[PDB]
Amino acid sequence: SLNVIKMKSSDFLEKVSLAFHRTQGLMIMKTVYKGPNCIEHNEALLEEAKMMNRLRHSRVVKLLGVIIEEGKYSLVMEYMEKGNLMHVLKAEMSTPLSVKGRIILEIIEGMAYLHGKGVIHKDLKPENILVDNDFHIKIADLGLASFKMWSKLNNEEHNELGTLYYMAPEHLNDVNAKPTEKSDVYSFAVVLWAIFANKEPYENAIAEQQLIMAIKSGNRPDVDDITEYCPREIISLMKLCWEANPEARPTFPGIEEKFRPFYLSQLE
Amino acid sequence: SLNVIKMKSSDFLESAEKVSLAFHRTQGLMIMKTVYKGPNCIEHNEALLEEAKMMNRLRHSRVVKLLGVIIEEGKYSLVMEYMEKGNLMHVLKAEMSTPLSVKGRIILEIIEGMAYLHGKGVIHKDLKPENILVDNDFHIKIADLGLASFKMWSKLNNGTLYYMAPEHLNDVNAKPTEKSDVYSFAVVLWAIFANKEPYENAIAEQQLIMAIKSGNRPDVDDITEYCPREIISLMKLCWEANPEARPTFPGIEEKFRPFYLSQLE
Ligand SMILES: CC(C)(C)C(=O)N1C[C@@H]2C[C@H]1c1ccccc1O2
Ligand SMILES: CC(C)(C)C(=O)N1C[C@@H]2C[C@H]1c1ccccc1O2
Repeated sequence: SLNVIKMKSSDFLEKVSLAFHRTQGLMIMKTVYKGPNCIEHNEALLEEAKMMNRLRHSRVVKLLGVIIEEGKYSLVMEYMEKGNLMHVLKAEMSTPLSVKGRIILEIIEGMAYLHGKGVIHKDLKPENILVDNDFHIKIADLGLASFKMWSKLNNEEHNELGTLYYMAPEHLNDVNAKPTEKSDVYSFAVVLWAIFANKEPYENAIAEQQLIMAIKSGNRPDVDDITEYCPREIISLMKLCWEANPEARPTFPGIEEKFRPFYLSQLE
Repeated sequence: SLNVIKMKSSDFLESAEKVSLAFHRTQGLMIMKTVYKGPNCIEHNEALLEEAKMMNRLRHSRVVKLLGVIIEEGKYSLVMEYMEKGNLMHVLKAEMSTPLSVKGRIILEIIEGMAYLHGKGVIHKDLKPENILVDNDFHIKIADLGLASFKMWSKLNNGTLYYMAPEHLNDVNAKPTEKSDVYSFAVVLWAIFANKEPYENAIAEQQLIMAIKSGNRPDVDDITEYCPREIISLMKLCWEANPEARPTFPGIEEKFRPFYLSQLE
């Protein structure tokens, strides 16, 4: 029941790709490695897929299974029709405030679950917030930031196969700094901004070193760039969550206790 | 935040009605369940505080939050959040009939809440409509008002068998499981659509007890309003005699959530 479903390539009728399972239906296959086989790390890879399978929550992307074969390594996850959050925000159909409120709440719920399971995301951004046809979201880890062996497998010498806007300032120009829960909270602040801006931040930045050094100095996404009606409470929340000092930023349970009654009274 | 807030009676401005409504000076409207009042007796306080610490761990939108605890000379109280519309049965028996879309959401919220508690190693043991509180916007939270999970407060404090699984009827020594709560959820499912307590409110006599043990269940034909086929199958599945036949709440949620979205809302 709770075990990892080991899948085979032969289960699929027919590198992130859409894939149809013979009984079970339409799925998404992220093929991590294709090349010469090495069975030495298969035990560790499978154990990481077991860890992936344990993280079950309505706002977290479920691993439906894993293909571990001679030379091919793939993760199989559920289909999300509308794609990532930024694709939805940049679309010609404008997403209403009530849905945006629910999205934010769902992101908080999902991040609160993961932190409760001892999982720091390290790489929360609109690209990792997938959206289904009914505008409900699920948090993903598409670049395998939380999963060392699959991440090493992806960047392997024989394998025949990022955005700094949401990264907390403590991690900009500092590879040694160990990510915390508050690292993801910073990212959530900029995602909050993006949701109401309907765009990526820092458009007026001319160079990368300019931007990096500006963010480290205290510079943040422009609140005056928000053309839509964003509430005062949400502007306070993002301002709180993007504080320079990580101790000043709240926890996701902290965010949820404030935001949920606001969503109920105002947004829905 | 994160630790049990030891509160004082002096933090409350008044306490209008032992469950009573109470206003905190800095934190607004709350509910005070005063468990014991009278002569003070230490040698439970260490254990009582530790149990209140266990209560404090359980944070979830569909679970009643313990906002704090009063442990004073003679007075012992649990302080929890206010749910305006009262328990689920009060809402179901009200003159305004609750629509199917809200009932679907209630069921989903009950599942979410129960799934959280099982995930935290907490068997309820006493799930029923009296322990399902309802806010002004018809969202629910699961409660443990009889203190079934908290032995010392329950002993400090000191009868519906309609939601109790047959394995517990006439076997008080039997250790509860997750499937015990799933049985209870089945009868709650029945109650939600029946709009009443099951078995014609008959006294929980040996005839009834032994009938339930033998296979007897709440009458599905007593549901006069429209209940979907899926929900009738679910309650029938969840009240199976054999606990191994009954699903898990995660099992229920995986099937029920898409059903709620397509059909019920
Ligand atoms: C399959 C894939 C790696 C893409 C994923 O997104 N997840 C697997 C589990 C659950 C979900 C997930 C999200 C975020 C962090 C870890 C994590 O781990
Ligand atoms: C305060 C009171 C005892 C009435 C309660 O309902 N709960 C405290 C925690 C959270 C919530 C709760 C619900 C169900 C089981 C345990 C439990 O424990």
